[PDB]
Amino acid sequence: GSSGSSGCHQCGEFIIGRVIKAMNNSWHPECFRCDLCQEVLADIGFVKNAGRHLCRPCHNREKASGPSSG
Ligand SMILES: [Zn+2]
Ligand SMILES: [Zn+2]
Repeated sequence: GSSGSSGCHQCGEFIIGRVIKAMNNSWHPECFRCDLCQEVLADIGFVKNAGRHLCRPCHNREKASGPSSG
């Protein structure tokens, strides 16, 4: 049949206690980290970009539109 209801995608292990819902999936409070700084995006939150989980800080630095804008 099936094993577990909500398991982490990062590592895979089953989450017990705190389940971080993101990218339409369950993850751990330590697994779900940024893709540029690997910062826990459980409480601080995350930002979906280019199919990657980033933190306001980074995401902002990346998305940051060039300084030269006509
Ligand atoms: Zn995990
Ligand atoms: Zn980051």
